Amino acid sequence: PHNILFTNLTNPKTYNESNFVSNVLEVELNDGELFVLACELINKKCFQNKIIYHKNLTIFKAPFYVTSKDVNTECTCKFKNNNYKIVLKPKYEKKVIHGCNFSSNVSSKHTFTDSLDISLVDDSAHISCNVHLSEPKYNHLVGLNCPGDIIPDCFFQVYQPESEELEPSNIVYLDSQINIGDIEYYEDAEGDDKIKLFGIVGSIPKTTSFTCICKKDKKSAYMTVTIDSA
Amino acid sequence: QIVLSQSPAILSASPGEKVTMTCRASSSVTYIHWYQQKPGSSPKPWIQATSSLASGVPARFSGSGSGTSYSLSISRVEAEDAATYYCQQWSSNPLTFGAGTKLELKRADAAPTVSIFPPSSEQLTSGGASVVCFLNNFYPKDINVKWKIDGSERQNGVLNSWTDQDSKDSTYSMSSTLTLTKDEYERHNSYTCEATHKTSTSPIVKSFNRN
Amino acid sequence: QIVLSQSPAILSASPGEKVTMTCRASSSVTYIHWYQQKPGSSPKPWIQATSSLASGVPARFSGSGSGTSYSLSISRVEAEDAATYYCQQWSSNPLTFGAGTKLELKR
Amino acid sequence: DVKLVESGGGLVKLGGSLKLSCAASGFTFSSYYMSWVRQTPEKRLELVAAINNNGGSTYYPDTVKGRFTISRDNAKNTLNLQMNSLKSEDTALYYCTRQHYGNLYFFDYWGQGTTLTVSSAKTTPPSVYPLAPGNSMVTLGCLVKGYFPEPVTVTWNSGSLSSGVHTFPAVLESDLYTLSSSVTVPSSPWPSETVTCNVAHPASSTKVDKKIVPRD
Amino acid sequence: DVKLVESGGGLVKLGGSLKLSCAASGFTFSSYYMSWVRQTPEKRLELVAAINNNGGSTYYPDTVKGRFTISRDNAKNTLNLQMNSLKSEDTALYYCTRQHYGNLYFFDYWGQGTTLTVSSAKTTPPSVYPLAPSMVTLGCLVKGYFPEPVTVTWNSGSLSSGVHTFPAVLESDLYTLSSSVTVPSSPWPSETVTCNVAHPASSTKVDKKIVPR
Ligand SMILES: *[C@@H]1O[C@H](CO)[C@@H](O)[C@H](O)[C@H]1NC(C)=O
Ligand SMILES: *[C@@H]1O[C@H](CO)[C@@H](O)[C@H](O)[C@H]1NC(C)=O
Repeated sequence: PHNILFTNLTNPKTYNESNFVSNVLEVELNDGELFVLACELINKKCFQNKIIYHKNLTIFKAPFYVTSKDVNTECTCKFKNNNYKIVLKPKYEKKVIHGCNFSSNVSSKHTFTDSLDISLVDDSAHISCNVHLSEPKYNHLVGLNCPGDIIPDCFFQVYQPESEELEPSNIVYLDSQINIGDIEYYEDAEGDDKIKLFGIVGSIPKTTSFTCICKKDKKSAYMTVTIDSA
Repeated sequence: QIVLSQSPAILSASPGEKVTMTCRASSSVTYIHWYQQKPGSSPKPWIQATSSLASGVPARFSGSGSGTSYSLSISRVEAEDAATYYCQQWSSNPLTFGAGTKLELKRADAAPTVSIFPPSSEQLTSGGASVVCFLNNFYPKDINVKWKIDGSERQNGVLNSWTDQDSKDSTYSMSSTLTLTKDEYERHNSYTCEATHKTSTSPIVKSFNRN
Repeated sequence: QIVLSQSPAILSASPGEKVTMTCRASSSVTYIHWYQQKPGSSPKPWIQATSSLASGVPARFSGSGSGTSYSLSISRVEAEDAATYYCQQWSSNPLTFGAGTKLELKR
Repeated sequence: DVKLVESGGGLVKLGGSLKLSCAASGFTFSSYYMSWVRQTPEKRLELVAAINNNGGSTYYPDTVKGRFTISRDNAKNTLNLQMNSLKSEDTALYYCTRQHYGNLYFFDYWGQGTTLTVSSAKTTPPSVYPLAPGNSMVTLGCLVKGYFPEPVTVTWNSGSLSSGVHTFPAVLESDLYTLSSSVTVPSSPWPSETVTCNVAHPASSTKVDKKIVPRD
Repeated sequence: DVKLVESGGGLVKLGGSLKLSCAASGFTFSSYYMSWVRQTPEKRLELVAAINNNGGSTYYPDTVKGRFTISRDNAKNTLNLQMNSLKSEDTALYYCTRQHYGNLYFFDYWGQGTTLTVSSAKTTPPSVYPLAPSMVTLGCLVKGYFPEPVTVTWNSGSLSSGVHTFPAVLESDLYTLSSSVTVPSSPWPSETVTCNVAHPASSTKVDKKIVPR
């Protein structure tokens, strides 16, 4: 027990009704942290993500990416005829996204390492945007901002890399492709622009690559990712 | 080799209906491409990567499926959708297509505009004599044709050709031609073209007499 | 009562254009019905329950909205779509209609 | 924009050999996978051969492996397919179509096709016969009979007469094709204006124009 | 097929009273909410009155509450609306339309409507005046009639192409309209062209042959 915030309000760092300020509990959940609360929830539902509601107890996992420092999931407890509020939000770090922004709007909430305005490319074309990652350990966000259709469902499904010989490339599940476990996924939408990404923490068994396709009207593009280790 | 089975072979539907065809693969495949082909033209890219729509393909079209079962769906069928649809795979060599699903669209029950033609005097001089009989813009597709030379049938020498469904008016058209030797043609007087169609209990006949 | 404002008053468009009209309600409303009226005939049910399409309404039509902002969209305008379109609410008495957006063509 | 033009098709006798070429225009030819795909008389699409963007690696399904040979000249924007030891089963319409790794190998552009006929029957020219009788509208016809082989093109008034025209598919009589094309115009131009069917048979290098006159 | 047939509309003088009836056919009348909805000259739609499936409870917006009275005879498949103390503002085309709780109170069926006119103006016959001076354009002025309608036809209906019959307008209290027909220079005045104006309210038929000035 080293990454648990326990708040005891019923009958491993244990907080109680003393850490509250005016019956409020602002909780900064580190990316590698867990929060287990023990109380009787007012409406038995909460968190205006991955949460587990079990009897008079609740557990919440910190999301890898946070868009606005104000976004937060709020629980209200009722112990001994008293109301206590717990605000939970992850530590605000403006992580960059290692991918290609194909969209043209510049007032986005997300920052991409590479970018390629698909609106400018020729019709009936297929231009590539490559993104590479080369670290021993990873703690990065890889995604894209496509103003139109995205192929396949990225990044839960991905497109195999190109074959030198005349062999077909298929759609695979990212978990199998990069061969790691707790891959976190995240989606977003700014008007018509779709923002699909995935997180990656830890090392990697074998240097592998994949592709995700973005089409808009008669124009098309594709982002090729490559991550390495060992 | 992966066998792609397309069912149904003929998909009959009335405008507005929510229809869906099925592409069943022998083994598992990771994606299915869809192409639309209308007579007189090559296949046209329709649905990309199982679900993505080609440019200009109307939103009513939709694709879905995985493994050995994929599909194409039209929410509100329009008259312009009548065509043959092919599904294509390439999860392993070789790339294989499907047999196709031809889209039949229901229409107003139309009687065929029949028209018979005696053999041209030019062909007669050459020693031949072919009688042509057109049956155009009818619905349903089910129809039958027989030739009654002076009352008696003459199935020997009869060639028949049918067009697929017209994408504009959803009707069908058929041509029949009984060929005969100049001598045999002269030995008879009455040349009839009988047609049996849902539009009538009695057959729509069209005969010409050599006076 | 609830005032239903339809904009634009006249929506002129060329065949194929993606067009959208807007039904802005004075207060919040939970649903908006859509009816199409062509001259010489009474209104016809067009879009049911904000987004559901009435029987025979082509797939190009689409309804979308909530609260005080609803809309009707045509993906590829066809010549037969030229008509006046009315939005209807009944989240509270009385049931009120809209002024009506008239779809005009261009040549 | 993008454009692919097959050429070189025709009638080849049993066991013969023939080279088909495809002209490409309007795109970066060197960046697209090219492929030859045929269509059988039973209306079935089959992949004949494929090639990669740089022309290095190629694939042929076992059905034609070793017999056919694809090739590409990126400097000339051309795709060629040398077919040898052709069998009757190879009779098909051959399309020239493209693919790209960046579009999940999607055939976004096909051609109009070039027609291959693998048979020992002799090339025979067509015999155009006019179809006219002797009252709001009138339906005229044009009988094409006894030719070999398809391709064949039937048009009316040099293409201007397009509406109300049904060109029925061809059928084998004994070992020659036969088809017909209908045209329906009002009764007003039947005695006044002229209507002509333009039948062309490239295999026999023959062009026929038959003006439809009333039966006299 | 479902069918709703309004009836009983006409001209009522200021403050008068009139009952409109609606015939229903082709469905279980007793299971649907019925409602009268009217369309103003401004082409706006307004709910006049509504009734429940069993005829028990009813609603009337404050604009007409107390004046009008909706009613239904489920045995006869009829819907009636007794309108009293009619004002000029009530001049509208009244539709008979239905709803169902099971379709989110959607107006899925409407009749063709019956036209109500609330005015004190006296019935006045029309005065047809000919309009006479390439495709020559001739006209037919219909002036000083009441009330609407008026049927303007050209050559007993045979002349249909190139005919614009403009809507009628209130001058002081009487209507006035015109119809424009455009024929080539060849058929006129060589062949005759006549506008046939009929006013059923005044029991009047006029046929004015258009001659050159
Ligand atoms: C947790 O709450 C219960 C309330 O009955 C109390 O008895 C217990 O000592 C608390 N434990 C901690 C570690 O705060
Ligand atoms: C992004 O820019 C486009 C410009 O066309 C605009 O329509 C859209 O509303 C913008 N998105 C946001 C979230 O402001």
